[PDB]
Amino acid sequence: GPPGPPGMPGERGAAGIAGPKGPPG
Amino acid sequence: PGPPGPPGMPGERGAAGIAGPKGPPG
Amino acid sequence: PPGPPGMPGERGAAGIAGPKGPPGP
Amino acid sequence: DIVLTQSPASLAVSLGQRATISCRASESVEYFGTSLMQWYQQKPGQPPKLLIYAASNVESGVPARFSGSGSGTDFSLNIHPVEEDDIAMYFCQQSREVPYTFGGGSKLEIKRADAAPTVSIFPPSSEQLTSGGASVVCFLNNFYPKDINVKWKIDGSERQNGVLNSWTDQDSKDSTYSMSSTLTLTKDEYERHNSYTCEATHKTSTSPIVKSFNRN
Amino acid sequence: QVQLQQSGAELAKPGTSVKMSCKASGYTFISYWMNWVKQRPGQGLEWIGAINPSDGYTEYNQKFKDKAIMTADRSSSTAYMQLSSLTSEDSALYYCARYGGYFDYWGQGTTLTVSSAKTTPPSVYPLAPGCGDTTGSSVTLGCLVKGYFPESVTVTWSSGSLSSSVHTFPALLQSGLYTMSSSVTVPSSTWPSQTVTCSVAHPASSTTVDKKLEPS
Repeated sequence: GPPGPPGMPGERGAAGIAGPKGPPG
Repeated sequence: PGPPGPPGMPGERGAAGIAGPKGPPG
Repeated sequence: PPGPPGMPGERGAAGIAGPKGPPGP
Repeated sequence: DIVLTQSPASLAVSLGQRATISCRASESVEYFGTSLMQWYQQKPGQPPKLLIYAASNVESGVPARFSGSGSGTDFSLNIHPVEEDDIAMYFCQQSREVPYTFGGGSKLEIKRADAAPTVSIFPPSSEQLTSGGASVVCFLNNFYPKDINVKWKIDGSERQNGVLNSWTDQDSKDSTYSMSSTLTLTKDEYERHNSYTCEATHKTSTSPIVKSFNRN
Repeated sequence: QVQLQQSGAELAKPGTSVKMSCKASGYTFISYWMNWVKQRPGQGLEWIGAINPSDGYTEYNQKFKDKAIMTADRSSSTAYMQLSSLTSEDSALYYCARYGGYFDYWGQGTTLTVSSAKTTPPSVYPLAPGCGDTTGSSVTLGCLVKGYFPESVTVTWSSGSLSSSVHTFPALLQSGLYTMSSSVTVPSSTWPSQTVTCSVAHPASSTTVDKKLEPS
């Protein structure tokens, strides 16, 4: 028989680290 | 039977990290 | 018949790093 | 950075009782809907272990005995009921502002019944003397509570320094505290004098505990 | 399972460089930002920086920007960290830890010690009870490890025969060299008819020393 279908899409990756504090007014 | 199908496409890239909180006072 | 489905795709890259905050008042 | 501040420093509770620790933040750490504080456990010789993330939620595989609540700038960690496994340092940290910052720590010790400590005194070994140093160890084992003061006395007369002391800490099995205390002389100095004694003041004994050994 | 195999411990002369490893396994390497933390014993946890490995991009705490240089190899599924111009303060214990909103998985930590002080095997000195002494149901023995560097040292009694009734006191720093001690308690009947020996391993200096405890 022919080969199977392609596998499902990969999981989404981890969220990035948070940024640093905003400069002064 | 036949061999298995190929590997699936790679996944969505992770969400962007949050912005930092408000700065010191003007 | 057909072979089984291939493994799931590779996981997404870690998200981009967080940006600087808003300015204060 | 953001400054997190933990209270209390160290705390003692009896197994089955409730233990509460509070983390307080210089600026509140809430992004939109929800706060971003996590609680970590760390045991001697080991990396930290995650317990709580986002204050309310509990990491999969952590017993229910660990409930953590907070909101806003002020958070707390609670354990009910305390167990022998749970002797540790506990840390709070936030994932809200880089650079990410951790608490200062809070030691968790078990409360148990006061126990007197067995004491043992040792002369310096002959081997060491050949080397030309002489030191006098005194061991103090299986006591509670922690607070204890050791006092060294040569020929009836006190010596304050040259002394080093080391403590053990409560353990998954032993809840008592043991203490070593070396007193380190030079050979010649050791030789001149004769009688040596370590003295021990502890809750359990009104009268200070003593072991002495006459040279020869 | 997810695992963070950290590299071996390290000693370096101040002003030299040092490179460290953290082989990651059990999850997609790319998908999670990897971080580095610094722990100095008896002080809190200090965030050094983090590196996303999918691109090599990096973000440092202000403090460590000149010191710390984070790297990653996608083939190796390994993260690296490099510390340069080492200065004692740098001497400490360094964890690599994975981040997915929080530091869920940690390595075991590489341990750095920075000093001029050169590697020294330990003098081991037995602690047989006092020449003049009163026996009880229990007899406490010990032996004293002195003048060794660098720090990792371990003691096993009667060839590992006794785990319980054994007290190991943490090392101290005495005139730029380390010093530790160990206590063991058997019954009065047992010693000295039986043999009690402390074996002391200081794998740093490629040296083990075995001491049979004798009475007088």
